[PDB]
Amino acid sequence: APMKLYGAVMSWNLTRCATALEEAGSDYEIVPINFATAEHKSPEHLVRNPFGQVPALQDGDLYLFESRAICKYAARKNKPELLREGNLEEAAMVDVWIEVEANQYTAALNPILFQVLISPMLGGTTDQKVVDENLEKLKKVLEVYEARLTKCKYLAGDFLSLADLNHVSVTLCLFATPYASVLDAYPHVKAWWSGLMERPSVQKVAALM
Amino acid sequence: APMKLYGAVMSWNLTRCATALEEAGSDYEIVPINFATAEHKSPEHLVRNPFGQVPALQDGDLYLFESRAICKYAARKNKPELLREGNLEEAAMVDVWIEVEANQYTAALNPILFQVLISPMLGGTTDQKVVDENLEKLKKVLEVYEARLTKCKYLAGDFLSLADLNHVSVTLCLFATPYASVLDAYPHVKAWWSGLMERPSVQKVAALM
Repeated sequence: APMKLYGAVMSWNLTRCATALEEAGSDYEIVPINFATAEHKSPEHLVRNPFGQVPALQDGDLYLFESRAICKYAARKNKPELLREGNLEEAAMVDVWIEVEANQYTAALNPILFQVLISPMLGGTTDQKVVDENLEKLKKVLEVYEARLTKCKYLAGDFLSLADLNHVSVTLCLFATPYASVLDAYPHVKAWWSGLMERPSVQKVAALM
Repeated sequence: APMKLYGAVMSWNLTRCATALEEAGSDYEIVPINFATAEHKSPEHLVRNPFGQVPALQDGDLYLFESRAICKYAARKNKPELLREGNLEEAAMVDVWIEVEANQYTAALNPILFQVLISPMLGGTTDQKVVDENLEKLKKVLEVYEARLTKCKYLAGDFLSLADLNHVSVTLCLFATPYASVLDAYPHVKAWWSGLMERPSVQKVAALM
């Protein structure tokens, strides 16, 4: 009955899946994968993800991988309204913004979250060089989000969709560091992020970390 | 009035859309964008793509950007069979592989295409180091594609889907480098490519280049 989500809760890619599963109201549980013992590279795991990585989802005998693919499925199966399937124009927007998150927002955030967050916990120091330039890249993205959110309640339009939830796992991480002050320069992105932060699904996900 | 695909035929992100538009029998028209004139950063283009990039698609009054989203749109609008909409398990399978193209296949192929094809065109030289390194990363993906293609007729199952088509533009470019031979060690992957190559849709985009 419950779908098994494979991966350690410390990965923001698995929590991207947890966000959608929590919102669609899916029956699921997490199964941690230890990287220390190369568990992700075991034969049992390779039948779930041939590329040997997490996340991986199992629904009965159905195996899925790639966080964003796992996300569309949980909505597609439990809360399709998050995909606006049925309305062509609306569904097109959700896709447009699901791609922007991956190719724009997160792409600028990734270098940052590592320097400011992962690197130090592994015993390293933060490279300001990298942080500074990526903050510029992200800055230009937030200006667009700012205009977008001035005209629309949410990213895909006046409704919540997968485009929105897909941004929480990385943003929650950003919000745990002193760089959360970059959102203050964009009132609408800020308001938007607060609205999302109220949702129980988001609070649970934040709790998983 | 035909759809408008904005951008130069030269970019494979642009032609990725053409492949989808072609196969869906979409009535479209290519509208070049000259970067030399910062035309992509013109206020006119900024209405089509807030990020000032190509491709951008116009359908009457609808405006879409980000290639893989434009692709889903044309398929959903003119050929929903490519998405396998009505089958939860099949649609999920399509999504998984649409991500694999972007996150594994083209992730390894892009660096090589820039070095071998773009760099020299601009007036530079190919850095073999990055060609060999990414060539290694690619083989690891190919051996998994090989395994998949033995079990299934196509990537998402025994049916052609957008997942397959989305690999057209970049692979087409690979077949324009001395590296097109890598596929020879991967029989099912090679057969799969040859099967696709015989479609008029891929023959039309190849012509566009």
